[PDB]
Amino acid sequence: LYAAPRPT
Amino acid sequence: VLLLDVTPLSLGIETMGGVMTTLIAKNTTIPTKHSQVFSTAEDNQSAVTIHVLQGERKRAADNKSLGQFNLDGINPAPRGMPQIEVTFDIDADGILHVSAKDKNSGKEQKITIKASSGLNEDEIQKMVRDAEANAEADRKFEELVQTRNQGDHLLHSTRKQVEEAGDKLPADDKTAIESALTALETALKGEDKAAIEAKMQELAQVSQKLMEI
Repeated sequence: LYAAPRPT
Repeated sequence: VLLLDVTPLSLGIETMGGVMTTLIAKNTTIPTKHSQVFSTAEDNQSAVTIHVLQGERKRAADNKSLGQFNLDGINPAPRGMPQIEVTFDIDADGILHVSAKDKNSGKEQKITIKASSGLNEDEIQKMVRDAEANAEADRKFEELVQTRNQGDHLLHSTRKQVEEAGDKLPADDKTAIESALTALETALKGEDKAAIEAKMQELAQVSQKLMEI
């Protein structure tokens, strides 16, 4: 899995 | 050949949950390039941040930060739908070029990182020794984060189903589910993987009617 961090 | 240029540590980006994900492995010859598509974890995310890291540890926070940039304007879409391609390219002079491009919108952003950036010879050796001394711990961290990110999704997708079942969900079922979501949300904040999995299991056991629909 390749997911970016969620919004701050 | 008896010598050549390599990049001395892995290079990659921070991903969900505080993990470093590698795009170029340590000791890869230079020049080199590699791309990987990434997506978003939650619905409607229109802005993302690419934080560039050098090092061998699984916690993003323990690696060397090389820089960062944002990509803005992504059409707000469901989790996992955006396709954002990240390309690392190191040229023959050691200059690292990092780009991110969202395929749907074509929006792109990039940074150039100079070859003298990052860790020196002593810090490179120390990094490899520290990653070997912490190999088990870092593996356990990565497994916790994979469970956490799964559990996070299960909380979201369950609350969405409760909302859309509405009336069709019996009160007693909704009570049980609500209490299991609370417990799961608590376990996700801790660092015991099996506790989180156990809470996912308790939630599934009370969710059966909710997934009849």
